[PDB]
Amino acid sequence: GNAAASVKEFLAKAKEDFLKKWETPSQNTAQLDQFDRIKTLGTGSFGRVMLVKHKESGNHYAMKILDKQKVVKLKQIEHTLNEKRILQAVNFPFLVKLEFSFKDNSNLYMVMEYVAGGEMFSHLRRIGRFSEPHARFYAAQIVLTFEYLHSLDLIYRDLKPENLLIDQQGYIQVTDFGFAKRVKGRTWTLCGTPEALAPEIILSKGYNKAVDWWALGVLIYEMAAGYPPFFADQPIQIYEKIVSGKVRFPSHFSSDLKDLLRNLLQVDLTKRFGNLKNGVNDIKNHKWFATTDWIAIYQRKVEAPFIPKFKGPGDTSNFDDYEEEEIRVSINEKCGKEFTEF
Amino acid sequence: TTYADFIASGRTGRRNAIHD
Ligand SMILES: Nc1ncnc2c1ncn2[C@@H]1O[C@H](COP(=O)(O)OP(=O)(O)OP(=O)(O)O)[C@@H](O)[C@H]1O
Ligand SMILES: [Mg+2]
Ligand SMILES: [Mg+2]
Repeated sequence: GNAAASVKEFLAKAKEDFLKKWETPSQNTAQLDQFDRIKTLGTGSFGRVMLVKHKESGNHYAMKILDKQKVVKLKQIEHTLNEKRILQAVNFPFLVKLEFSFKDNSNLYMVMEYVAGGEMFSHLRRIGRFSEPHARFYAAQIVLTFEYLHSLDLIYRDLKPENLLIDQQGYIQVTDFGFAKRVKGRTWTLCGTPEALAPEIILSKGYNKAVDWWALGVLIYEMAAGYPPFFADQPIQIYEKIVSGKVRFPSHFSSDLKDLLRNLLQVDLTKRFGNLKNGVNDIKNHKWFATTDWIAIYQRKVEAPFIPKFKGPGDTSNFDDYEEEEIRVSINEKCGKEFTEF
Repeated sequence: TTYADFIASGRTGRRNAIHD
C-alpha cells in the first residue's frame, strides 16, 4: 500500500477518498494478453495467484485468477464482488494494492502489487515462533489496519498468516479481501478459517467487527507460540475448543502478553478489547504495546525484524512451489450478468 | 508437549477457508 504522505481528521479524509471509489469503482483496467504468466505464488480455497510480467512496463505483479464457475459453485458471487469493490477503494500502507482488474469469458482477475517476501505463514512455520518484539511489530500493523478498515464500516474476516505477506522492507501487507464486507449492522455469514473464528460466528448469533479483534488475538498467539490457541485434526473439534474458550499459554509468554490475549480472546463481547467504549485505544494503550511507537509504525520508520532475501524483481524464493495448471478461456462467456459490475 | 501435539496434527500446513 502507498506509504504515509489529527487522527479524526486523517480518518475523515480517508473515508471521503474511500467512498468516492466505493461509489464509482474502477473496472476493466487491463486485459490478459498484457501479461506473461510465470509461476504460481500461492493458491487458496478460491483462487490461484501467479507471478506475472506486464509486457509494456516490464513490471512484475501478482495476478489472482478466479474461475467464475468455481466462484458460483462455492457460493462466492457476492463475496467476490465485495472483494474487488473494496480492494479497489482502499488505501493504507499495510494493505496490498490492486493495480488492475478485469474479466474474460471464464475468469476474474485481480492484479496486485507483487509482495516478494512471502507469506508470514512460511517464515512462521520454518522458524517455529516469533519473539514477542517481532510478533508485536507485525501485530501493531494489523491493529492500525483494522482501525482504518473498521472506520470505513469494513469487516475483514480472514486474518491468518497465509493471508499476510512480508514486503521488501520487512513490513506486512494484508492480502485476500475475499470475505471483506461493508456492513453497518450485524452480519451472519459463516466464513473465515476455523482456527480464527470467534465464538459468535460458530454459534450463528449475528456478529460485527469484534470478530476481527478476536482473530487478532488468534494471530498474536500463533505468532508468539508457533501454534494456534485452539487446534485439532478437524474443524468441529476446533469449534468446541473455541466455544469452551479456555485458553492455555506457553511457559515463555510474558504476563503482559497473556493479559492482552485474555482480553482479545474474550467470549464476552461486553469485555472484548476493540469492542469497548475506548475502542482500539484499549489495545494500543495496553502494557504489551508500551514500547510501540504507533506513528513510527505507520510511517514505516521502525526497524523491521528481518528483511527477506530478494534476488531480483521476479525472484520467488520466499514462496513454496505449486503445481501449475492451464488457464483456460472458453469461447463462450460464463456468468456474464452475475459479474457485470466486476 | 503442546508443540509436539500440534506438529503431529493434520493442520500444520496452509489452511483453507470455510464457508456455507
Ligand atoms: N500480492 C501478492 N503477492 C504475492 N503473493 C500473493 C499476493 N496475494 C496473494 N498471494 C499469495 O497467493 C495466495 C492466495 O491468495 P488469496 O489468499 O487472496 O486466495 P484465496 O483463494 O482467497 O485464499 P483463501 O483460501 O484464504 O480464501 C496467498 O496465500 C499468498 O500465498
Ligand atoms: Mg487467502
Ligand atoms: Mg480468500
